[PDB]
Amino acid sequence: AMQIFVKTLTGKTITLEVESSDTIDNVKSKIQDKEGIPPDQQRLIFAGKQLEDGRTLSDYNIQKESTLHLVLRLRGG
Amino acid sequence: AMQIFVKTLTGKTITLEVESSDTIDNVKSKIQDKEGIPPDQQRLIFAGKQLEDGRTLSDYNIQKESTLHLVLRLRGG
Amino acid sequence: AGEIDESLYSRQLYVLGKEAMLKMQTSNVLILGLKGLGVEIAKNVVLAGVKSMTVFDPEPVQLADLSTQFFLTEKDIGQKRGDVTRAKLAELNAYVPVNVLDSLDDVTQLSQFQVVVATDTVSLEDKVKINEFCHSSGIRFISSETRGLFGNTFVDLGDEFTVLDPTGEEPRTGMVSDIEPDGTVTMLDDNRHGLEDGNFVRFSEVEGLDKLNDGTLFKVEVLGPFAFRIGSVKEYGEYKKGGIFTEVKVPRKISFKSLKQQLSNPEFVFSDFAKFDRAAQLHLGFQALHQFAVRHNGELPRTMNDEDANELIKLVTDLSVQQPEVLGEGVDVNEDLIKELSYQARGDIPGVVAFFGGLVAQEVLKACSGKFTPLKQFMYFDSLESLPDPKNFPRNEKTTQPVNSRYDNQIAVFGLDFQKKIANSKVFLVGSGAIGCEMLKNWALLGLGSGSDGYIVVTDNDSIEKSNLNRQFLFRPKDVGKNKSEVAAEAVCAMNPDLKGKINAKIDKVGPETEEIFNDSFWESLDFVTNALDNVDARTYVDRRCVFYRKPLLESGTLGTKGNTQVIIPRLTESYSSSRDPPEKSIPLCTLRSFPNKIDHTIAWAKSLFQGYFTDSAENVNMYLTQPNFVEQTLKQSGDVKGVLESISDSLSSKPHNFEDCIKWARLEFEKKFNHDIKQLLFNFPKDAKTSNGEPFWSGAKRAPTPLEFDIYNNDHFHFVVAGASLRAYNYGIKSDDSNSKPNVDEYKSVIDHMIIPEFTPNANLKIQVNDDDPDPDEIDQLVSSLPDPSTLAGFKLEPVDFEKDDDTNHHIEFITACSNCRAQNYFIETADRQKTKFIAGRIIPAIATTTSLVTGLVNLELYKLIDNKTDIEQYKNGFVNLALPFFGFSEPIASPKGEYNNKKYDKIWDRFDIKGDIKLSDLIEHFEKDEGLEITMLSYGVSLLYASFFPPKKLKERLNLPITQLVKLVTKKDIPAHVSTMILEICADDKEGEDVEVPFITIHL
Ligand SMILES: *O=P([O])([O])O[C][C]1O[C](N2[C]=NC3=C2N=[C]N=C3[N])[C]([O])[C]1[O]
Repeated sequence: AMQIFVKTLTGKTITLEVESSDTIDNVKSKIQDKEGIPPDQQRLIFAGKQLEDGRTLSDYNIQKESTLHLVLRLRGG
Repeated sequence: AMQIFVKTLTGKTITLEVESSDTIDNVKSKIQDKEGIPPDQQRLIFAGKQLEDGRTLSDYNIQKESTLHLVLRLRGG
Repeated sequence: AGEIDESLYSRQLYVLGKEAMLKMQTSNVLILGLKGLGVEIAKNVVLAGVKSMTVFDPEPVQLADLSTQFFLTEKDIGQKRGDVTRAKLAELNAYVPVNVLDSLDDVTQLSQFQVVVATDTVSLEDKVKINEFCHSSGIRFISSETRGLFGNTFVDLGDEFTVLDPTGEEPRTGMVSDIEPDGTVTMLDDNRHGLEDGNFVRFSEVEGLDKLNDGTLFKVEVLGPFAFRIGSVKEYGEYKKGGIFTEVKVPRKISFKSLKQQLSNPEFVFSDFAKFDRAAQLHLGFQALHQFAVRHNGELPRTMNDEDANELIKLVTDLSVQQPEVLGEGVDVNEDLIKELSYQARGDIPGVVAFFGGLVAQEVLKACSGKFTPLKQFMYFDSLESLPDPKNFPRNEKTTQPVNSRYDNQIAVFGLDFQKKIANSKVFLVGSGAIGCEMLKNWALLGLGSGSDGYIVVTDNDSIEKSNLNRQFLFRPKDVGKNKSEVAAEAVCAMNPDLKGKINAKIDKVGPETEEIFNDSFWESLDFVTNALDNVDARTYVDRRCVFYRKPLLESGTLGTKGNTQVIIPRLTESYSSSRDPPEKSIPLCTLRSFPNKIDHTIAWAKSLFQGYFTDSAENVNMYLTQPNFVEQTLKQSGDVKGVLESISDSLSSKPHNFEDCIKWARLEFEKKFNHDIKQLLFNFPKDAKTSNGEPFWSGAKRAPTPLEFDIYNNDHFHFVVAGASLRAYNYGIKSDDSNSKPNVDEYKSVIDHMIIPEFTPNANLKIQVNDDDPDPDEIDQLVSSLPDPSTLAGFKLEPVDFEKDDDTNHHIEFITACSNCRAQNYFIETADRQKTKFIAGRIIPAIATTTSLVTGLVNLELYKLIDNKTDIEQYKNGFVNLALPFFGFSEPIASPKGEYNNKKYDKIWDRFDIKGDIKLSDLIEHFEKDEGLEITMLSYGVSLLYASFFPPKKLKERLNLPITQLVKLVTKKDIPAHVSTMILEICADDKEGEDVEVPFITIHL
């Protein structure tokens, strides 16, 4: 039962509840349930790297209070 | 568990971690994750040979510390 | 001075930059020796523009020197090489004086020069003396030698040399979304930073970390494709938002060693990594060639001579015993290699001379400027795969001996018979621009097409423009306006009169619309085809014809210092089309229309405005006034009905009567586009506006714009009006007041100052799309009624403008530069100058002669392999180069993909079923079963289905007895036109197992 933060391109910080054994999919799905953005469109980075869907927060030593970065894959604008 | 290098036509040097049994396919996807180029558009040459999608690094005797070259066709003249 | 002529140096300037060229224009260059190698180097350096070029070669011209020296004629025999060549070099470029050095007895004269180049006419002893003097005096030294299919070059720029830009690439740049206290910089959404460990960057527009923006450089530690780290930024404050990073290229100091030191301890750059073990062998070999000449009164080994080849081998062997470290402990002398170096020592081969000529010229420009990374310091090269199979063209002292011919030193390598087959070749060259000119020059030197069975066909639809002269060396200022192909062909006939009457210069574009010209009989008669093009569409088209007619294709390309070559061999390799290149980027419409953040976005916007104001508008009026069904057709056939009708309404209600009216219009357009439209945008989205989620609308890559207040003293405001006015006037046949002068600010000011400018009133129902995906973009009726009847406007016509980037007097680039820049001021984007605007809006491709020569050189080493009909894929070489680095890579062509049906192998690119005659359908089906074991299942011609195994008897009875042409007529209702001689049919088929199998296509020969 831990908290992490996700920053978007607009400066917005999203707060999530996760366990260190959750997968990147889970986090993407959790972002959907809270923000409405769908998993297919999320690309999450931590310390410069893109996070692969099958691994866990633990695999990347992502800790409670950690900050990830959320991108939307680019299209329009 | 080895390292190889990919030099591009612009002078950029990319470092990869691969095992000697990886396919050319594998390597090209690592280059996509790093450079953004899609595998169909990548042209890689090593020691006189252009690397083809179905083969392994071992088939081209690529050793640790080897340097591959990512090259382009130019449209002017 | 301190002044660069853009009308001449345009495309080169985009390669080297102003600063590098300014340094070049203060550099005096000396070249020692004017055989082929020296004159290639000199040609390229003179084209590039240096302060002066001086040539030293007192030796008498002999017939054999004409092997690669394209400025010598037989009239010149007897006279000194230096003198005869001077005047011809001088015509290449009126800005570059070319002098002759009468003597070199006093070495002190070398102090006049910044770069000294010693070619193959200078002995190794004199090279070392001269290098010692240059190095100890701070003069840049370069040397080069070619021998048959072998060559080398050596670079020594002294103890202290500074590289100012290592690659010539655009600095990487990007938008920042976050900067953490530890220095971690994360990119704004799916943008990759592209940096590399140890690059440097500066910042601007970073909020919350103010002294990060002062121009300090930070060292880049790459974390991944989407983030890099610059080290703690706690001391600087706390990140809030925004920010752009820009890469900064820093100076780098390097040292070179003298020729003497490098002879015993060379630093190698490889020309072909598949051959790296050869560099050390050849470095010994070239030294041995000099020892041989010392021992034999200055002579090189004789051609194909065994006695001398053994001596050269002994010499090399002696060197490796004395210096075990050169080949390495235990490593043997490659005797076959050394043998051929001896056999070919006297050879003078155009493709090799062209390769080193371009490479060495480029190093001279590096030495003058600090632009690009010098070769450091020895490079060796061979093209031994170019040798023909000795079974077909035996090589020996008899076959290879001189014949008192300009081609003697090519015969020295290949034999008389091979040289004759080169003469009797029939070739098609597509394009007569930069590559085309170099290509024709090499072919003139080879004697290609000069035999009674040979010929050359060259075609280009374009005429000669001024910027062409900088890299298309067959053209002269007096030639501007004439046709490239025609002038080129005359130029090379002057170089080699054996081609008189043998070159057919055509003026046609190659593509689908010219097949009645370049027909079956034309293609089938060729031995091979050579591209010299500047677009992907033409390359694809030729490649497709070559596959169809089964002809080899030699392909090449450049972009600045980068270049490539590709070979395409019938029944052996992939073709050009078999592989994909990365495609052009596309800017989302919403970004162009409402949310620009780069000068590229404002340039495209302004380019469209230009098009609509001065071209589309005019064509629309002329159509409306001459077609009474124009509106009706618009209403139903145009996507943008509103726009087209507004264009006409506006074009006819203003109607200027004098130049003053044109000024008034342009000033009002300024108000519309740079004030009112921006206020309208800020009305729908105030600065502090938010979205459906609580988040600030103006964020990410959207910059909040500010309206402009017209200011005649601001360069961009002023030129927007001057260019707008003059362009309007042209459309309306009105005389410009700046038609015979420059524009007078106070005159414009006077007209504008008495104008009354209508105030902004918002439109509360206007909607602006924020995403592309999103939508959407009774009144149209009123629009149509507002239009005046053509009855009123008898004889009224508008004169549309045709965009022309290379005429500096026409106001076009003036208008787009000013218009882009105003919009840039709206959105706080840095303005760009005319040169940068011309580059982007004109889509100019950067180009230089050095890369063009060198790439054409490689192409011509590959040509030899076509003459020998080589069928071993391993012998051919695709090349990839970047002269900036300098880098050279080669690779074996990819094999054509193969297939199989009923155990019968076939080539999926090259193989087809050829069929003679307008065969009956029934006969075709039976032929395929009996002779191929294939059950035809589907037959089609283009987009129409001619036969299917599932057809009912009624249909089959109508079709089975029809010749193919009649079957096509039956289905398409259109007859075959008479010019058509072949028909391609696609089929599906089953094999003897009842399974569908991929098979070759069918060609019907009528
Ligand atoms: O690269 P450069 O501009 O110096 O030379 C290219 C040359 O090719 C010609 N060209 C382009 N497209 C063509 C063509 N010739 C014939 N057919 C087609 N489709 C161009 O006019 C240049 O002179």
